[PDB]
Amino acid sequence: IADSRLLWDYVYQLLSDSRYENFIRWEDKESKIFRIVDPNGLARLWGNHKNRTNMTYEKMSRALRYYYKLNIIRKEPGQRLLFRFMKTPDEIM
DNA sequence: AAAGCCGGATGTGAG
DNA sequence: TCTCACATCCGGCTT
Repeated sequence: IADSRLLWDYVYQLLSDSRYENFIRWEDKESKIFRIVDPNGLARLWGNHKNRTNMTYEKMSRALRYYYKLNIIRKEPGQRLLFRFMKTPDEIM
């Protein structure tokens, strides 16, 4: 968690700690489908994790959208705040 | 309406 | 350096 520096890694570690389920949680752990339960809250954690000021979900969602073309994380269509990891942490590296 | 999601255009700071 | 990995902003589309 603390050693993490990329957004996909930080999101993955929060999804591994049950103390953060009210921010972000698995909906299908095997398929690596997760839901962002608190968009504004998760953005606050991401900004604090990067020692940054004024991090918002609008800006953080843009970073997730860059993962679309890179085949790292894809958004489940038609659903709200439902995303899917396309690669394991090893496949991304 | 108004908020959620999209990708373009550019900035930025670390490596 | 350029590249990388977002960060910042925004108009257009969608819900």
